[PDB]
Amino acid sequence: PEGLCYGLFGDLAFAAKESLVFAGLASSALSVFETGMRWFVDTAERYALAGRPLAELCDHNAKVARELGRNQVAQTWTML
Amino acid sequence: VARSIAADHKDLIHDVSFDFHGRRMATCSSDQSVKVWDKSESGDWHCTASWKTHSGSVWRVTWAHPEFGQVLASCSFDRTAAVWEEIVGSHWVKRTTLVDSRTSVTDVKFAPKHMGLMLATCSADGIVRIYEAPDVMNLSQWSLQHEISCKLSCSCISWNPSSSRAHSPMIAVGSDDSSPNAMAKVQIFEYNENTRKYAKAETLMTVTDPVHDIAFAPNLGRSFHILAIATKDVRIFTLKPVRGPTKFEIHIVAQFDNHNSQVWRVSWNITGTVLASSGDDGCVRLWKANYMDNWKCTGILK
Amino acid sequence: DIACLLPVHKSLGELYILNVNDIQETCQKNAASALLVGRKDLVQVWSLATVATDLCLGPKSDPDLETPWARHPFGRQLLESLLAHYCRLRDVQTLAMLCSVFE
Repeated sequence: PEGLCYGLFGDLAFAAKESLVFAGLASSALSVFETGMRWFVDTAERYALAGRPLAELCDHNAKVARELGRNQVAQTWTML
Repeated sequence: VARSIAADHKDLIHDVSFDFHGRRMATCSSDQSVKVWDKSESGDWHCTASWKTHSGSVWRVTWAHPEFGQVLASCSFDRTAAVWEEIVGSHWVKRTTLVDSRTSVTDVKFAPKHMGLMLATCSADGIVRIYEAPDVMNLSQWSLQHEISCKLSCSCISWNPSSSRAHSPMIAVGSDDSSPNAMAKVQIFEYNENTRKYAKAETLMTVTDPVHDIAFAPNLGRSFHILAIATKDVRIFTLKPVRGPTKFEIHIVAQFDNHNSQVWRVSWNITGTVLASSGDDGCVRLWKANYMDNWKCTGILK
Repeated sequence: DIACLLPVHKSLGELYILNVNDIQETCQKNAASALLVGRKDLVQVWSLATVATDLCLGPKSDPDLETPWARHPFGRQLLESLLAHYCRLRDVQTLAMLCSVFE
């Protein structure tokens, strides 16, 4: 009686019989639970991958990771 | 939060499937129709198309990769299946019909990109079939390549989305018969390049209650496989390759009974770290694992 | 005065500082001292120590919130490798300070 699917942006869809939520068992209710991957797109848009020496690249990447709240990544870049 | 969409279906909704880009949605009903919803900037979903498909109840509907266009598939209960394409625009037209089945068709699921444009359909006679399209710009020609017999009434199928060259294609099949005897209900198949035939790999002898849904987990760099099984409880398995059919180390890492009822459907997320389950109570639970490899619940939704 | 033949040195012993309250300072100053005396591997090790012990990597009190820095491969494993390296030259000097700062 039920169907479920997961979306790209964290969205979730769910439908179920009316009873589980002439006769009242001939319909169903469709719901979308709007529940993040913004830490992916934003860091992908700002990364320095080539064109500068390694020292400047690592510093830029470390600052980019820092300004988002991920500290272990920043320490990893600095250690590299 | 919790939105609400009036589907305007004359009967029960049986399946919901998102698209590859996460902007459209397709639903199937027992009123023998399939609807497509598209979202806008305002965030509302509008029914763009609605058309009759088959003569009986429609069970499942799935999507296809956007590289081959905008193509759908639908297993229904008239012992057939259909492939609809709507690059023709702005309606949907039928490009083929798979008639070779002899009993009720339960599930249809596509295959990953790297193996072409393939279709796998399962039937209620224990027979699963694999199709193919030779020329991708002619969706009116399909061939029946392989054919398997499972000796059990199939209820759900699932592929393996791994994209590495060191993993052979696989497909898992579940049963739903409720005989008094105690036999295995989930069987795993593998494809061998030399023989060019699918052969049985392993079986899950610890599963005896009926299985209702099966789903793998997207790999994204892992070296082993994760499988989810829907039963009276929720079970998760781990298959690790070892150094003919390949042998694996089978382990069980979850047996959760929080629903206190039958579990109907399961699903994973894009990365493969959260799972969703549905029970008879009408509640959805999400699960996630810590660094202990211990799975702890995260949220109850209603 | 056979002193150059032994791993330990007197001048480094006099110049080193150890302060509990502040950790970054007692590593940057030691790095400067190591550069001053003439040894470079100590400079690299002290720089790694500066980076790897900051207060930003403070462990949380719950195990379902984050993966602790200890199991990141630049954590416990790096310390173990450095300890194994310096246990071969029998440089007890560097061993004492390393095993104390990380405490």
